[PDB]
Amino acid sequence: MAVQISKKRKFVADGIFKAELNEFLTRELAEDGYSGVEVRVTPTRTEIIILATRTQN
Amino acid sequence: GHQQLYWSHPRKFGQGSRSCRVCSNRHGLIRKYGLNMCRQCFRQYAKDIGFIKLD
Amino acid sequence: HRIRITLTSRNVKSLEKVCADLIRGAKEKNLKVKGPVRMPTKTLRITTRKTPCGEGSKTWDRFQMRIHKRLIDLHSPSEIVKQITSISIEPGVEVEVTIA
Amino acid sequence: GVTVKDVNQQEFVRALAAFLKKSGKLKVPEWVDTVKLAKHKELAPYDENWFYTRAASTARHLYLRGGAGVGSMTKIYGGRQRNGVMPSHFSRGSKSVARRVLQALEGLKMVEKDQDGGRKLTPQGQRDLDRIAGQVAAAKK
Amino acid sequence: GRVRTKTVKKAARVIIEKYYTRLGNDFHTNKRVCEEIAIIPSKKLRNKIAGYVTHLMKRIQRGPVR
Amino acid sequence: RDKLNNLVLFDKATYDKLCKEVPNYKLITPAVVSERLKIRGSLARAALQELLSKGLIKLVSKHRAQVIYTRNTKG
Amino acid sequence: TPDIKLFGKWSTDDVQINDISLQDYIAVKEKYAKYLPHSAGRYAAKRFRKAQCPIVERLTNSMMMHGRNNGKKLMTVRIVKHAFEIIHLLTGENPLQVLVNAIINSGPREDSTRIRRQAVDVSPLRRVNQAIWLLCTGAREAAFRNIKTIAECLADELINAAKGSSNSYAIKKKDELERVAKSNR
Amino acid sequence: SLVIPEKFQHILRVLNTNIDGRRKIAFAITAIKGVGRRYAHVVLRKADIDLTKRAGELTEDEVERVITIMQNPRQYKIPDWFLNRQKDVKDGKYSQVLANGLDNKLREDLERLKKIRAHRGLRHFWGLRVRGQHTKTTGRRGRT
Amino acid sequence: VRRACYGVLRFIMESGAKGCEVVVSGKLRGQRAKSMKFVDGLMIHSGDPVNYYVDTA
Amino acid sequence: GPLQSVQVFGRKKTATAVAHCKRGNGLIKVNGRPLEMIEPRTLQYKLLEPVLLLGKERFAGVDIRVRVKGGGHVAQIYAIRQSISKALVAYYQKYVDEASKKEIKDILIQYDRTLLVADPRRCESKKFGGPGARARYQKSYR
RNA sequence: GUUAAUUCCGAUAACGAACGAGACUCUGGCAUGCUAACUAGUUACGCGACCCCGGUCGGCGUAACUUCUUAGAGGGACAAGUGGCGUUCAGCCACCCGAGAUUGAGCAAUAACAGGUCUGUGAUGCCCUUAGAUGUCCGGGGCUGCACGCGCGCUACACUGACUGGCUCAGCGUGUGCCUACCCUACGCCGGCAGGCGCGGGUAACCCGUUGAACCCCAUUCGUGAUGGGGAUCGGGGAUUGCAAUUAUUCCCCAUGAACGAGGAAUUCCCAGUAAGUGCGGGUCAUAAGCUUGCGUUGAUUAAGUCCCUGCCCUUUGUACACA
Ligand SMILES: [Mg+2]
Ligand SMILES: [Mg+2]
Ligand SMILES: [Mg+2]
Ligand SMILES: [Mg+2]
Ligand SMILES: [Mg+2]
Ligand SMILES: [Mg+2]
Ligand SMILES: [Mg+2]
Ligand SMILES: [Mg+2]
Ligand SMILES: [Mg+2]
Ligand SMILES: [Mg+2]
Ligand SMILES: [Mg+2]
Ligand SMILES: [Mg+2]
Repeated sequence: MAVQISKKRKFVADGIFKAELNEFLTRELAEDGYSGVEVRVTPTRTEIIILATRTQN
Repeated sequence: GHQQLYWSHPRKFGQGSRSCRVCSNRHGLIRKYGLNMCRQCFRQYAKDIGFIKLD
Repeated sequence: HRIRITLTSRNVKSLEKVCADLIRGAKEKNLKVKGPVRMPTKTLRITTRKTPCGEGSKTWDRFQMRIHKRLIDLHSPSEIVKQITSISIEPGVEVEVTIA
Repeated sequence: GVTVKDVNQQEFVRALAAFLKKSGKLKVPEWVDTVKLAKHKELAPYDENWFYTRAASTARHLYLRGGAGVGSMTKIYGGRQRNGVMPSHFSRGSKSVARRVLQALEGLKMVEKDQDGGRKLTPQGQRDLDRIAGQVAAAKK
Repeated sequence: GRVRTKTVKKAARVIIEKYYTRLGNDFHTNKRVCEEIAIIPSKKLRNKIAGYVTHLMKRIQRGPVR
Repeated sequence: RDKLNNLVLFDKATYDKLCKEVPNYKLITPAVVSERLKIRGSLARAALQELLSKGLIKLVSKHRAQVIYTRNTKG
Repeated sequence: TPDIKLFGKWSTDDVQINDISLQDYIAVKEKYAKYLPHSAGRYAAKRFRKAQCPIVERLTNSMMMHGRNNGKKLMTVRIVKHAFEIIHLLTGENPLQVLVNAIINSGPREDSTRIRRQAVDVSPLRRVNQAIWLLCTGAREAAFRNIKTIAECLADELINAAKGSSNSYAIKKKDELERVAKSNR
Repeated sequence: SLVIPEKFQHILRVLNTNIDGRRKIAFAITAIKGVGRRYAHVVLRKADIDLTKRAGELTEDEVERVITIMQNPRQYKIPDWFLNRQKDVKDGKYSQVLANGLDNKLREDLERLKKIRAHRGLRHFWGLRVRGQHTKTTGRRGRT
Repeated sequence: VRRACYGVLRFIMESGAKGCEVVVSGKLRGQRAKSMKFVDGLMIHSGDPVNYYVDTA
Repeated sequence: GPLQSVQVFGRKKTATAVAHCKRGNGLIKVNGRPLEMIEPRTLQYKLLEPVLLLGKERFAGVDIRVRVKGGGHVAQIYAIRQSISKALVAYYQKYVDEASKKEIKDILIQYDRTLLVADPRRCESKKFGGPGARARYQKSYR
């Protein structure tokens, strides 16, 4: 990457990414039955599965 | 004018320039490894980040 | 020909499973492979106060984050390395493929 | 024969200081007699020819390991910085004094600047160091 | 104090009650026997159970156990 | 209350006493010589070095903290 | 010298321990004498492993005290070595024998304690410990604020303790404790 | 040399301040105000002096030479950074001042601060810590 | 509060749990802070198994 | 002909010293210099202890080269002290009979266990609320 | 009876259980054995340099291997073997083999304090204010003020020391940023120093860096004198950071040279790599460690016990206490 961040900051940034993700979806999907997230970071694609109860909602 | 006095104080340094990324307060900031967040919210979200009290 | 896979992970046994799976893939696809070279691990240490305010006994936390980095050198063209790294990856391990 | 590592170093640096006294063409700076050798030292040295003794020590350090520039010289000649009412710490030595030592040893060929930075020691200096090592060996025998 | 707890002692009594023929006097033999027959998660608990098995087998060779 | 007024250099009588009685002492060390003769410790060290230069005392073990001298050989 | 051991230049043998009460607790003869009083450690692990520590090592360990000198064992090995030199050049005997006689003479045979104080006779290991503490304290008190060095003071205190001429601080405190215990019994 | 020589001065007198002849020269000069250990070693090094001698064996024309070197630092090749009056306010001369003009220029600097009525001069007139110290907990033995 | 905690506890025991602990803290039946606690089943507190054998909310 | 290379490590608290024995003459050197100049010189007879206990006949046929890193001065001295003795014991176990190895092991053990068995004592971690591992800060009442 | 333990043995109107302790996780050590390695090396060779066949090289390059390097699976220690004590049960002590025959921390039950935090929160009820604002922005000051007392710490009171040279050894670590404007620095010149000027390296086992750290070791100077101990106070000057240093931000040079001569009643912390001495990293940091948190070096005295004081945990007893 052109910015060339270190792995020390990169894993910390991924942790803060997961934390802000979990907090935002906890605030937003609270009435719909939120239960968690699971993010698979592949090259050029980012799969990010909401794990929730009421899928229709 | 007001545009030349509203935000003309230099904010290039100090603990008043940086803040938490949760509380946006200016005390007890963890700037180490680019956390840039207070120690209370660090204790709150250390399990979500990956920090764990092994020893 | 000399392509370098760098595997960085927080969990230990998942990273061991990933590097062993890459070893088994190189053994099945019949190429000269080096052993999984371990780097010295990094222990990210944070020491904060337990109390949100300042009024209490002087107790201190020890938040640890251990990160691990293995590397595997391959003697193979690029398409073989892409076919190996495309299959069977799990979220705990980050893969960096260097051509040179 | 023998090397300098079989030789006791404490009299060896004084023997090479006497050798530099015998030679006498290192082209010493003008400010030798009055300067203090570090920011953490307090006084001037008791010895009047400390420059030759430290050039001897520089010669044997560059014999043991090369590529040592001015920062490594301040690292080997650092010490305690007695801060008075505050606790003491490590302090590096003066840069310019070891710089003039390296300029003297580049003036008369005992060291030579090496690629990728630093000073290495020339075979002429290695010859002189092993001859005076044999001299201190014959003196202690 | 090197005092064995109830999770060691009752499990060791069940092991000796079910597998008296397999177990023996030697610690490094009946330790591996208890490892085979019993699902023990940790080596330290496994060593405690095997040691109390050896001690109860010494009690059995000395006399009757209640 | 008490003050030690030790001699910085030799008197004639003190120099004769150091030439007479000090090479007869079993302990020849500059602290003991300074205590017995009311002289400086540095003056005692220079005196024992010049007694080494003359050749009346025998060195046992020298050190940066304490030098040790004794008498000449008996036989 | 593979068979017999030399403590520096000093012989292991010809060290006669006079008191048979202090025979096992003085570890100086034929097994425990080494080349240097420095060692690795482990003597403070068990209770009576301290008795198997050699007495010159125990003096070396008890000498380093009072803040500025804690953890300078090479330095007090130098002190004990030059002190043994001064002991030989004054007395003309074995410095090890002089130190053993100093321990025997400086060790108090009784003390008093709260069971009003009642007097009781002390353990021989406690007596060795008290003697090593008292002669070191007297040597340090003689060396503090003085031209006379620590090696000269420790040599003079060991020689005065082996003589028993009541000029040593250790002998004086031993007589004081013995007199107080003779009184309150 | 080791015995007491002739004309042995027990106390030298230089610039209305006594000098202990028992003390070594580089430290016996330090009894004079305005000169310390560093500047004393600089003066004895710039002069041709064996510094192992005591302060009573050395000769009177040579101590006159020492007096001239101490009074004239620039003319005997001493740089400007060994001086205590670098870039003076009144005359602007790099100079070393000894043991009476030191106190004279000190009280003249206090008089200059009194004349300009600065906060620094006010704290000197009050008798308090002027370099920015915390007087809440310290400085009690001077004031009662 | 009581009926809601009973319903949540009965629902999770019907779903099947090793044990549970429902603590509702705050102000109840007045101004004084009263904290209710509903515990049944096998519930561990100490040690490394509390990291990955219980779920805490 | 055959290279009799024996590489044996020795450990103190932090200092690690690897001795290397071969077939050769009776010379022993540590970091490219012999044992006579390793400061501090008060522990010189400590360095001479295996030679003084075993004689020059055992060390006459063995040359020892030691590479050292880590620790402090006394740590490196006791590390090379343990390492050259363990290297000689391993060399005499591998290339000559086991009886002389057992006798030399008895001579070393009857002097000191430190020559063969390393000390497992290492630095205890410092805890919060104190300047050291066990010691605490000064508690202030009132 | 036993245990660090409501830990077990055994009695038994109790039986069956549960949390806690234990068990668990990490750390420390032992595995000349398995896996590994051009971001660690080893030893052999080929050269190069020097000394009189041999010795040194962190000088270069490559040949097998992992002992030193790092990290993975395993293993190893369990009162297992012996001698005694003990209902011959639970257990206790010593010894042989042995790297260990109590390494250290984390987690930590029920019940409660009207303990601290609204000044961590876009966690928040109620009250107050809400345009001449208790909202927000800017300039200056203050948070540092000094007759006084207390607390945590640093410097020391020196000769077991100070100064000046020489030798010689570490591990935790961290390091160029979303906003963010601020990194670690090798090497070459200028200057005594603080520092400045240019080429490079490093997103890190690559570069700083073999982290040439102190204490310590060796050799001079000092000579018991408030001394070359101690550096508080204060004057003059020179640099860096920042828009801005005055109430001296810090650092460097010269000079000035106070009390303090081992500290009363009182009291803190600790027993093995421990206390103490000693230095190095992270946090606060633009400039920045007398604090705190980790790490490394040197490294002991005394103790393997007791309820005497301070307290704590069981059983019995008494109570006119139950905000006890
Ligand atoms: Mg240094
Ligand atoms: Mg003294
Ligand atoms: Mg539990
Ligand atoms: Mg537990
Ligand atoms: Mg309250
Ligand atoms: Mg303002
Ligand atoms: Mg404040
Ligand atoms: Mg007070
Ligand atoms: Mg001083
Ligand atoms: Mg003074
Ligand atoms: Mg603070
Ligand atoms: Mg009654």
